[PDB]
Amino acid sequence: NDELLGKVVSVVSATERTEWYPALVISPSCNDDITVKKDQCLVRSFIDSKFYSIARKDIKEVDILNLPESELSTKPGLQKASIFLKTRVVPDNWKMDISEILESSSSKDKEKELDPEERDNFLQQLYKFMEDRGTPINKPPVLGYKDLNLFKLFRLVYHQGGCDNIDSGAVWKQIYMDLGIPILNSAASYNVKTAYRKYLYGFEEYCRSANIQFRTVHHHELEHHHHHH
Repeated sequence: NDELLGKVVSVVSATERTEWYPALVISPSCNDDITVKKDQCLVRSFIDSKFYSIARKDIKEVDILNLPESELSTKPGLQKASIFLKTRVVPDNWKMDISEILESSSSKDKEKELDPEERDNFLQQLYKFMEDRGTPINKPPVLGYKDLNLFKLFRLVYHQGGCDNIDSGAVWKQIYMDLGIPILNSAASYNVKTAYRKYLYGFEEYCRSANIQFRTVHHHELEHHHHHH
């Protein structure tokens, strides 16, 4: 059923396929202390361990919410999975207050074409996933004393080719500037880099590793603007 998609999988209790605990296949680049070996995968258990390295032999991928509720409800790990997943891995079913996420997030009613529905989805997914990885939103997206439109920064960076494609501090500056937040000084360059790197690092890592973010912007050798030296 493909574990490697970065979805929820069953991590069994080594021998018991009966009792297992679901986890999410994630990038081991999110965890510096755990490191992945070729036979193992990096899974985040929403129910138990936030980062653990387990061999793919002990991992049987499954769509937890696809399984019968009688099965789920009898095994707490499977049940909570059903609960946890329905609110963060399925399209319509993603629900958290979009206004708690930013402020209001302008999700009142939508502008087609001009506004990407992906924004709301992304904010929602990131907020859910932020909490379950042990690096939750302890501070809301505000940057430079004002509301930080998280998806704008994502879109902006993505428009620069992606953060994997960002080599210049000028870009972090430019993305921060596009939000309309006063760049002030280099501390704000720090701010924006920190923001993207803590809030979006998971999706970033996955996005850049699975080749989603990649544009001609960073497909060059020489620059048109020689860097200040």
